[PDB]
Amino acid sequence: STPIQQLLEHFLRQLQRKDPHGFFAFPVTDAIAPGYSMIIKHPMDFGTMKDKIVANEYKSVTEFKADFKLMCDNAMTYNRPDTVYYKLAKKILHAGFKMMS
Ligand SMILES: CNc1cnn(C)c(=O)c1Cl
Repeated sequence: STPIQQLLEHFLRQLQRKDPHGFFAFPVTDAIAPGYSMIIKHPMDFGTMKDKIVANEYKSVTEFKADFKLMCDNAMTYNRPDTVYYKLAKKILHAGFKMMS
């Protein structure tokens, strides 16, 4: 692993700790979220992020942070503000960026 891959793995582990239920661990399926794929143009999740770190797809911390923000923004677009997914996405978006400094 390169220094960036080691850093991003550290950030990913710390971000996933903030989602103990694993709501963001895997891609959102159309079975759980009817018509999700039709509403959300660029889906993102922690699992996909791990696959991109392993494949060395992230060339900067800026790119990784963009994917994390995407994941949270998607949940805040699809879900209504009163839901657990929306509330967690908003919470981890701010906490995650703070953590990453
Ligand atoms: C499993 N997590 C889920 C399920 N449904 N929806 C709509 C979501 O946004 C998330 Cl993060």
